[PDB]
Amino acid sequence: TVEQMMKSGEMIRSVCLGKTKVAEELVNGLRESKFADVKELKCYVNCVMEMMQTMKKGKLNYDASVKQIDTIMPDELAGPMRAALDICRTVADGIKNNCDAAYVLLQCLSKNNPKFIFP
Amino acid sequence: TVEQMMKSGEMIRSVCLGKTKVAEELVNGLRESKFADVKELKCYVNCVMEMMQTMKKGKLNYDASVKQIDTIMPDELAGPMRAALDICRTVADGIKNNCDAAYVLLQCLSKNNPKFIFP
Repeated sequence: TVEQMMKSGEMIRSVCLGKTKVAEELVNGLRESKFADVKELKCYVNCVMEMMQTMKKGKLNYDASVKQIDTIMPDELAGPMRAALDICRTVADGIKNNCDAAYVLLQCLSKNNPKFIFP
Repeated sequence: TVEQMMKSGEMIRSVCLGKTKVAEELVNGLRESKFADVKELKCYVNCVMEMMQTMKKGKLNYDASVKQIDTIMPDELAGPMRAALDICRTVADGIKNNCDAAYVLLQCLSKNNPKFIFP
């Protein structure tokens, strides 16, 4: 729902901000298709996906991801997010570095979701 | 840490869902402060607390819980949980039913912790 999405996103942001020592201005940039090749930012994205059960050890879990998407997001955002996850399902496969794998997946989702949003 | 909180949380959720036969929809309501008086849900909470060693025989173990919060939770989540634990330390004292005691503690923690999270 809207309220749950906001609560979850707010909590995940503060946890992953703290863990990855990323600059908050760079995190804000992720909603603006600014995707600089910054290690802390890549790892911030990986932390978010791990807290959402979407990636585990640098690999997408499709079923868990969809379960989380449906559980957290209102339909209006979930639907477009699932459709983008389908297009992007294999884009990060075989990328060894977890933070790099998560970032490649994020870039694809943003490129393929007209209603993209991220904590 | 993130990946251990996630692995641990996921396993413990799975075990306690199976044991208590609670509706997962009600378990999800816990994050929205919907503390329905449902036996399976109260016992789900107790199961999770026992698996995390925070309760034994329907009594809070304070030292073990402080340890547990500090070890499993990301610091950003640990602090607020510790403070809520102090405020709620005695709230379940005297309650004979184990599941009921676990639930009373959980409600108090949720009430006194802006950053509340639970498997």
